[PDB]
Amino acid sequence: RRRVIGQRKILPDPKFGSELLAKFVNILMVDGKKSTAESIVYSALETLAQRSGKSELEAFEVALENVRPTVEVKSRRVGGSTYQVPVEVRPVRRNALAMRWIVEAARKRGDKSMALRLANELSDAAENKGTAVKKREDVHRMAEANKAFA
Amino acid sequence: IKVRENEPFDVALRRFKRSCEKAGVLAEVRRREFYEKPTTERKRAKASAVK
Amino acid sequence: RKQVSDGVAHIHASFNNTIVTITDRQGNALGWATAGGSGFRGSRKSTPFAAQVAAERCADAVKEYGIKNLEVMVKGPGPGRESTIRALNAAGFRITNITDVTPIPHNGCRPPKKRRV
RNA sequence: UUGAGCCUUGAUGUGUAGGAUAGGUGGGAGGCUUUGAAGUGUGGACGCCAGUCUGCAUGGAGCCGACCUUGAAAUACCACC
RNA sequence: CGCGGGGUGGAGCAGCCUGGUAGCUCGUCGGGCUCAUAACCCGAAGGUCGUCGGUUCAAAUCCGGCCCCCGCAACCA
RNA sequence: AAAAAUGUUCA
RNA sequence: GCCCGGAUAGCUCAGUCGGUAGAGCAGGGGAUUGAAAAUCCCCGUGUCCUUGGUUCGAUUCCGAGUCCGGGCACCA
RNA sequence: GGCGGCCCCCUGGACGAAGACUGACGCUCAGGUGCGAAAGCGUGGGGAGCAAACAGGAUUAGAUACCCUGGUAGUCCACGCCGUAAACGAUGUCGACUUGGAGGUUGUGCCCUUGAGGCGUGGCUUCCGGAGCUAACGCGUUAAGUCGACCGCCUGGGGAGUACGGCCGCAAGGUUAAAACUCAAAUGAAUUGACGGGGGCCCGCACAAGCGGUGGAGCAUGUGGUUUAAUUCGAUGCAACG
Repeated sequence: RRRVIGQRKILPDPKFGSELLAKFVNILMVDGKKSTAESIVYSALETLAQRSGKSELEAFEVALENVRPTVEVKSRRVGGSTYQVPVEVRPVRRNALAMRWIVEAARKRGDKSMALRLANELSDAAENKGTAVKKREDVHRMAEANKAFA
Repeated sequence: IKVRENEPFDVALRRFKRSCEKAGVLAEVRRREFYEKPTTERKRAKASAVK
Repeated sequence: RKQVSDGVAHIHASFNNTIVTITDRQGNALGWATAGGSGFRGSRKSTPFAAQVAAERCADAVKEYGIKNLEVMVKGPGPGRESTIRALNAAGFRITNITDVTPIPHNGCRPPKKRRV
């Protein structure tokens, strides 16, 4: 526009010490409310803990920062001729976007509870059952093979 | 035009070929002719030298 | 096999295609490629990007003689002009050209009347 | 210049597994054929590129097949397809 | 008259050689877009299949009965 | 620099 | 009536000296969507016509059977 | 009007420079005569590319088009004809005069030539602009300024540069050139606003980027239509329809 517009910073999850975990409650926000959201977060977190005595946090991180978005098509003027310009994506916004997606992917896997979903779902890191693998085959398919420029 | 150079570079930046020299295209005498208004541009450039 | 060692490089960078051709010191055809064979749509087949890929597809076949040097002869306006160069340099082959041949006429025949649009 | 029928002299031989030189049957199992040392190292061959195939120098000293490995059998080697 | 072609949603046309199932294109119809509308956009409906009966489990469909319609000829002296 | 009409009479 | 060639996924067609039955296309399903599309993906279905035998797998090497197509006898 | 490679041959004009000569011998000009871009037409050749025409493909509702693929005559050459153009400086010709400024081009006189140069003076030619002229836009010493001589044409629009006829033309047509009837304007220039698929320039949930809705269903409620003795009345794109 003419100003970069954001808003206030949300607080890191205070009983596991982690901002990512708190931004994923927000993703699951139900009735407008964080409360009934945090339950299920924590329920499925434990599911993952049982199968994974080590960090079960690096099966979110790997999966989604393998996926590196880059494509859209715009246009701008250059030397008095406009040209249809392809535009790259900046590495920060790649991150920001990617964290959301996996957790968005739940409530459609046709289970009973968000337990059985987010548990079985999140555990994978590169063999995903979540939207992360399913966007790979479109992002790199497109790019630099049907994209004439950076 | 000839804008050749040796090594991996052999052309000149489009931008500086828009400065105190100009270059962007080169197919004048290989595309269709016109005569009335291509010569007026230069006359308007006599009003580019008015100050 | 034939131990070419300097392969004359034809390219015609047409707005509708980009051809790459490794020709002899006699100018005889050996190997070739285009973006259209590399395969995209039908109109991604000239783009600068498409033109880098194409120079490299070509390059792979004729390795078995061994080439090490180039005589780049650019030809035709139309894009992927320097997209091909970078592929070439980056491929075991070296610029030794100093002046290209493009054909430009003193002018005979009439070009089309073309689109009023 | 160049096809096709034979030979003669050369080259791969992948049935379940075995990476392949287990086409398939019979012959067939320890030390000289004066060459078989092996290895080191030069050259050519192959997606059997692993494996072997195949040139020459030192070595006339002695290879090494039960391979590796799988399998029901195991690969030396001589008919031979 | 006689040979031969055809009567199908409303229209222009398929399915009828070969008996079970009515489709296609067009309009019509509702609702949009638009300031309003063509254009455009989306979703419906709609045929005793020209009639009168014949055989059958089965008839727009096959064969006959009329009714126009349309077409090819109406032979030489 | 990505196709595209049309507006009954009267202050 | 013989002599050749053929029969593979919905469609259309490969192709193994005997490790395994695959492609291209249309369709559907998805990222899709100038409405709708056109652009981009992903598979799927098998005596590989029916019989058998070789066999540790064979359209995969092959007799036969049935069905089909070229070429030839063109036969009261 | 118009006229681009190179060389040759044949041939015109223009301009400046010094003198030398002629002795008003001159200027313009109805009619008339010659020249005329391009297309066309007639005769005869030639055929590369382009391309009327023409044939397909595409877009669109429709596409005798814009778009794409081809493509014939024609364009080219030799000969002849027809004679028009927004044939434009939209400015008749000739002559004489009237501020200036900068550029451009081309002759020629001169200056320690003492410079690559410095200063004159002629011919032609753009750009600027003064007075003045102009309705304004502007034009402005190469005038639309200020004068003269001579010609052409004009006298509201439509009807109409059509008809009729003559003339010219091979034709196509050209040239000359009306009238009946019909209208209250037609016309030029400039001014303001609005709008432009006009340009430049800048923002907003305008969009993008996100999230949650609606259209589906049932029910609540308004509204229209329809119906009824009445369904009282008004609201109507945003800017009427709990």
